[PDB]
Amino acid sequence: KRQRMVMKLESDKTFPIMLEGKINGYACVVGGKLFRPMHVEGKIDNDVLAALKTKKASKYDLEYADVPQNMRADTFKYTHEKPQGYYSWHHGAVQYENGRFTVPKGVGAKGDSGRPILDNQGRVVAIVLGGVNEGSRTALSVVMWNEKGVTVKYTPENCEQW
Amino acid sequence: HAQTFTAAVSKTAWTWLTSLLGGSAVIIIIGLVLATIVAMYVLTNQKHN
Repeated sequence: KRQRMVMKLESDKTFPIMLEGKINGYACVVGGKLFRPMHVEGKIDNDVLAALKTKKASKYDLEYADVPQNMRADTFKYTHEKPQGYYSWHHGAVQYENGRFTVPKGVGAKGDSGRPILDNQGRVVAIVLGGVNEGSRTALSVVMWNEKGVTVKYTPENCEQW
Repeated sequence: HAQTFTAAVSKTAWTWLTSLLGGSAVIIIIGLVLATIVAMYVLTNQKHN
């Protein structure tokens, strides 16, 4: 499964945020428009996409920009059906319970911001922005969207920017 | 020649100036209340889920 998830993430145009030769994060295109975590500095690893001017959203520490329709051709597919269970992402699985996403300890660190969370159908259900040490596991700070289109950001108390 | 301080008023024009001084204060109080209400609505919409 993880192999297929990585293949889908690579085939879909996704590009890390390079700064001085260091990967400081990741950015992806979902719903035909690019999003980028505002706290991560640098430029997208795509000259064509870098030409797009982004807009800032301080409240969520996220940025967004318009993507040309011809490049909107193949982007991430979002869904609002988020039942309890387990999902998959770049660094393995993620447990969803009580409305929160949690992963085993030692998974995720500074520079992983921007990795989306995929369901069994390969649809995006959340975007990982950070995390905080949670003993045997760690809880990720993510943003998810309900069927009504409301943006909700779940941030654990004293969450670290990962 | 008492010349009370509040004697140079002109009722109508005085009320006009009252609307010019403090009327904008009422306007900005209403605006503050509306901004607080909008902020509370945004917070409620975010926390709703």
